Amino acid sequence: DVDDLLDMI
Amino acid sequence: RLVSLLLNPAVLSTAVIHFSHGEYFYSLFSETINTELLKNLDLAVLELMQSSVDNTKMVSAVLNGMLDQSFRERANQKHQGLKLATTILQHWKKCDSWWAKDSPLETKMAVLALLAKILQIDSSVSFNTSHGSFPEVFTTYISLLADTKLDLHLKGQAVTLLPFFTSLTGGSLEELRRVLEQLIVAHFPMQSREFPPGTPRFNNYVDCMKKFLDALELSQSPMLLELMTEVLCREQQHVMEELFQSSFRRIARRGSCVTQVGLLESVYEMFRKDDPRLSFTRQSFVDRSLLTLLWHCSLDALREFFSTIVVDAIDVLKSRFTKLNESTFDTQITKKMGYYKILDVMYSRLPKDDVHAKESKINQVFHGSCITEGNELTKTLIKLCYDAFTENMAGENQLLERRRLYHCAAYNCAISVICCVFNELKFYQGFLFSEKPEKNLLIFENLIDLKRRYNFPVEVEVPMERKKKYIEIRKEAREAANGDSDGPSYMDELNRHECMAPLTALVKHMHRSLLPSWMKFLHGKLGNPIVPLNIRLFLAKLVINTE
Repeated sequence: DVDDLLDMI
Repeated sequence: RLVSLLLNPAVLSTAVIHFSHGEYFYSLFSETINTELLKNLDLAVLELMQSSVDNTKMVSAVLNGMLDQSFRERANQKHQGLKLATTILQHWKKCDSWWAKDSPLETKMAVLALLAKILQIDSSVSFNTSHGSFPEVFTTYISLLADTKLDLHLKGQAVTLLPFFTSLTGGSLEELRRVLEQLIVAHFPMQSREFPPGTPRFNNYVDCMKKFLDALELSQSPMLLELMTEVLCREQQHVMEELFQSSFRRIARRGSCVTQVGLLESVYEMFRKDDPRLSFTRQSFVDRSLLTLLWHCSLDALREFFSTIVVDAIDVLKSRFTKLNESTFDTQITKKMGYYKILDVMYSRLPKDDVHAKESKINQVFHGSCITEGNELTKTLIKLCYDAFTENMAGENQLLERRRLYHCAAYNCAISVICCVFNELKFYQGFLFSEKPEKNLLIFENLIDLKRRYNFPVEVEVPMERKKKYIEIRKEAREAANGDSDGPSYMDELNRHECMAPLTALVKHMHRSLLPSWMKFLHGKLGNPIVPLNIRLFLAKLVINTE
């Protein structure tokens, strides 16, 4: 879910 | 010979007034006698403090009417009042009966009048480690605090010397807290407003609040501060509540950058530990007073409270809740949303050259000089508020009102930490509107209540400025396209919500920054009538606010 927002930083 | 003349109760008459000939002689002239006592000070005060149990009001008026003249003519025969005070503040063991039990109140006011004079005519000198009669006068003051005989207004000039008594360590400070608590619980109303307005009870109570504000307004203490804040937290709101706010903004900007940490961390420990009480009072510290204090001008960049809140915030955040009982649950939840509010504000008024770059803040966060981006603690913060507002209640029906306010405070933390410390539109959708529907894990069902009918009185009055807006609309609506001469000539609780302000702050930042995908998501959620009426109305009021 938000690991798609974790790996893009 | 003159002192022997004065200290004598001899009765005269103008009739039925009796008016002692010490008092009447001290009424007629009252100053040149005091110049004689200036001429020889030492035997005057030593002999003047011989009879101090019978002639109490007499010698107190002698000292008052001598220090007023020694105060007023400070423009000649200088370097006098210091030696005067440091001589007289040595023999207050002579006084033992004016302030004690079974003693007149007017004499007690007289003792504190001598006090007001020795702390007005001179400076902060007789205060440190038994300097003068400080441990022989502080006990007189304490017995005028712990007594059940002084008055609800005639302590009004009698509390005001705590500025000259907030300069200490413990030991006597504990019984100072004791006497302040007992005067509060015998002299303040229990919760709120239980006294009729106009009467000289409620008005002397607001005068008592005013003089407390005057005291700590200059005397920057956490000493009086939790004492006053406990009565600032005993109900939801109070009667004179804005005055505390104005005085809190007044005490906020004085300098003393180290003492601000003291205020924050001290009332943070008054909040922070177990202390079993009611939850409104148990959270209203960090709900009102701490936020409004550390918001305005407390310290522009402070990382000591924000260094121990590194240790002291995420430990409460990263938790488990026990839902067998409510009294273990609600304390954890309220201190959790207090920590959300603290990190909200701490990212709201902090710049970027100290916290989110590779700086000493993240070097305080983890032990060692960091090569990392500074986005590690904020990653644990962002993850856990995402977990917080995307935590489902797929069977959970315990205390859902508090979890709603919690969820919205969680998203308030999220909005603050995303609107401040970076500049890219990746997260600006990805953590704010990228809501991923696995099973139940959306946003507004979980952080918006959806559970009442908003009741509207309609347009009740004043359509005054809006008619000109409509005529200006008809100006720019016809004259832009196909303007003739004129044409026609014919003849509130959605805002105060704790929800509308962060949204209308974030989008009114998101405009002035760069069809967007978030515009498509809120484009669909407004015209979909499976979605409730509540967030439809709220995002409508959003769109109306952010034109």
